[PDB]
Amino acid sequence: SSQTERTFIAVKPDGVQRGLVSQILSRFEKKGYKLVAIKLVKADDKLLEQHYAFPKMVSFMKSGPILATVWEGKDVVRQGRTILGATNPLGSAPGTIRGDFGIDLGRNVCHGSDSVDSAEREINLWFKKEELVDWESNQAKWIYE
Amino acid sequence: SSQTERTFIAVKPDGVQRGLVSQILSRFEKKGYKLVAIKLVKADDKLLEQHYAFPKMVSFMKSGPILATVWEGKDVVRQGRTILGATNPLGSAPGTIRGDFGIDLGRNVCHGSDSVDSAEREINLWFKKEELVDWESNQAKWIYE
Amino acid sequence: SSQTERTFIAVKPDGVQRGLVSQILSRFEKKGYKLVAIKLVKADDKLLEQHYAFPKMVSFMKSGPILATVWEGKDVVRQGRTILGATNPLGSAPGTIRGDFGIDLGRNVCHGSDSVDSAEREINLWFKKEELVDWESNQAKWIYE
Amino acid sequence: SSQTERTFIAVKPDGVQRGLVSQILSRFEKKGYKLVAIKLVKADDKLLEQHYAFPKMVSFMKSGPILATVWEGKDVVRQGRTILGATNPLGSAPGTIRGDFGIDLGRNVCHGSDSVDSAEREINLWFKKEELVDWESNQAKWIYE
Amino acid sequence: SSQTERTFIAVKPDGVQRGLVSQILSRFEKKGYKLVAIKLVKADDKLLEQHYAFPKMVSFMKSGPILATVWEGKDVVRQGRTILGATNPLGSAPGTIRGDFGIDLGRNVCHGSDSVDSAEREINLWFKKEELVDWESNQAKWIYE
Amino acid sequence: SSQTERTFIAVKPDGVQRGLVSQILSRFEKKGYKLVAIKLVKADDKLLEQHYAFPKMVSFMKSGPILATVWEGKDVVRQGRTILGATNPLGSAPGTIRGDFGIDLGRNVCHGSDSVDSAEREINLWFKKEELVDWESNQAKWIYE
Repeated sequence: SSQTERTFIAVKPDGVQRGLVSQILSRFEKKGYKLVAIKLVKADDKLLEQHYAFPKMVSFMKSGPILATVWEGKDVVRQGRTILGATNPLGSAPGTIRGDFGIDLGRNVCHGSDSVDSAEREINLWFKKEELVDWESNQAKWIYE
Repeated sequence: SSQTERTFIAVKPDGVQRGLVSQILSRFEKKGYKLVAIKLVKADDKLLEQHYAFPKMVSFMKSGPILATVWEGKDVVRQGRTILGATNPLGSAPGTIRGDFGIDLGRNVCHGSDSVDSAEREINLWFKKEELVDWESNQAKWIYE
Repeated sequence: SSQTERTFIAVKPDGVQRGLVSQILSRFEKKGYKLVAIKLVKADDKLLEQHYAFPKMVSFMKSGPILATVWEGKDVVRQGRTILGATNPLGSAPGTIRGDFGIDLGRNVCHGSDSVDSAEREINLWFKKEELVDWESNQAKWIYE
Repeated sequence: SSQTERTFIAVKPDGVQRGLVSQILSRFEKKGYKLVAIKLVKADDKLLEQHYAFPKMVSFMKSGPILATVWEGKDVVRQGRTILGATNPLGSAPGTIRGDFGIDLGRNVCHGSDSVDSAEREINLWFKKEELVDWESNQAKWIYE
Repeated sequence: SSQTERTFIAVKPDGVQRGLVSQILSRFEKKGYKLVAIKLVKADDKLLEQHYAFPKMVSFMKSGPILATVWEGKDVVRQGRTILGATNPLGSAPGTIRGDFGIDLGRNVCHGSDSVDSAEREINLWFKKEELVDWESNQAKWIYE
Repeated sequence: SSQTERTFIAVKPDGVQRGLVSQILSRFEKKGYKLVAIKLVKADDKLLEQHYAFPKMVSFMKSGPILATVWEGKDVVRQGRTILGATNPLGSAPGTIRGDFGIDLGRNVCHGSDSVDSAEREINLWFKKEELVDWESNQAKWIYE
């Protein structure tokens, strides 16, 4: 079946500085989703201005390292957006990453993709194809029909 | 007061294989609900065809053991359904068992009852009356008016 | 910026007896909110009849100690109400304090303020101005734009 | 390989009343051990006097229900004793069930077996052979050489 | 029985700034111990020089607020020291507060008393007798013989 | 001060398949240690035979992906070994990664370095110097004297 959908989930640098890394990675791991690539990176002037295809928002993203990850699994993009919660923390629900950890729209802990098309372009910017792993998750057989 | 409502909450065998047992039992324990019976059981051809009163769904349920439990407490049936979340994981909310751990409608980790009438028939199938314990939960006095 | 909003969050004595203290304080701590004062107190006939500006509800509140706290941060009042969840536990959602731990409207584990005006009057009743601490939360710079 | 060792782990009725069930079952589940049977039971005058092969200790054990479980896996008996910690809570280490949750030798939350011989006799008393499930844990292949 | 022993457990200001409050309070709550008083306080030149009955250590303790608490229960002082772990984090064991959260002897997250005599003098300095609550913990009957 | 010590902590492929990633990364994050690089990688015949400077142990390490990480902080190497616990799971203590999650010497969930010299050589094999990030951890000032 086509359960090879992959979204891009990155922990913004507030996230990272605040210590929320392992915590955020939980919600994905335990849902049954598949970590497929991951790196820590200080964002580039280029890398960035190409991403967000706000003069102050720039040097925020540069101001810390960023945990860039990629997660494979069915409906992972929408489920990702779900797990993160409303983009403005002040209206995302508890249980979600934004609603558990965030307050400011501007410091909203992480980013996820909003479309299969969004994700795919986003991943290929942030990672080369060599960098991405595929294995079968042992749990696959029990996770999916 | 009539706070003797009892629902049937079973961890389907994905649940069990996936390691989600103690985890699922938390959400009930800590809500204040009362474990009242529990067993691990490999489901029967009979036991099953009588339960679900899909040719492939059968041998799924047989394919692992099942944690059958019974939980007493006020509005426990509806609260159970609430705690488990939407039956299709892809639209149940985070904070719920299905939304935290599940992806596939077909592998949706556990089952709960949908009616007082559902539960009561369900329990009496899955357990004999001798097997069910009653004690007073120490916490009762602080849980309820 | 005016992110000095402060709500009053108290753990009712069910909360306290039931062991939910550290647990409830988590949801606030980890959201990024700032503990600003805290005490354990057995509620007064006076202190109370002035608060709730039900003959049985009185001696409930007297029947255990109460954890009174104050939390500073942006939109903290509404976010507090959000974190606690619907006041009737039987309709508050999982992920919230009431939906995770509560069943009875009458034993709903904690109280939070419903207005900036509510909170401010509530705090000044429950604490003197000397008792309240201000420090800058180290995490402030990463929590807020 | 002979990784079919099984110990008996029961949550004493303090444990149960105190809400420690799911919590205790975690430490076993997540270690990789295999739940193999489980029931809730109010202890019998007979069942008991045969177990502990103290006049006040009797009616303690009768005073609540007991969660009896059986767990399969390599070196499970000794690892069980390890996870529970020193039998006197006041000298068991944190990280263990007794050191995390217990204070009184007399209220030490749970019991585990001390020998393969202890366990086997203990299980056959507490359960019939029909009641015990075997399945292969999906995780087995990744847990063991 | 004399299970009225009380130790003083304070979260140093690293602890507080670092977000470890609720977390630290867990280990005590869930062990079965009784919160008996608590306040947030910026430490005094006087209050301090009287406590520690190092010129740089002074203005560290002043540099944040401090969570002062008092906890009642049997052998609570020694069990407190146990839960905190070795005073130098680099040799305290995991499972303890210092071994889970700490690295530097100088930033060792919290303080606990080392003697019944230590504690009692320490509490009376840090709190007045009015400020301390006694209630019976509901769980007492299940915690103690 | 020289608190720039860095150890290599990798989650072996049991770890990864078993879902222990976020979980393992916690113990490091929350201790105050600094993630400094991270990648997911399927191990190479070359990369490996050069690492372990057992014919069956080879194709085990190849049989899944591996989470390679690097963590900076004082005494991080020894504290790493501490957090992981005894290399044989059957004698590591609870609270440690090996004692919480592991049973078999051969499937012991993760690897850590045993020396500053071990680590440094290990990191330079597993990562290029470009791949490693340095930022100051916001929490540094509160973590260290």
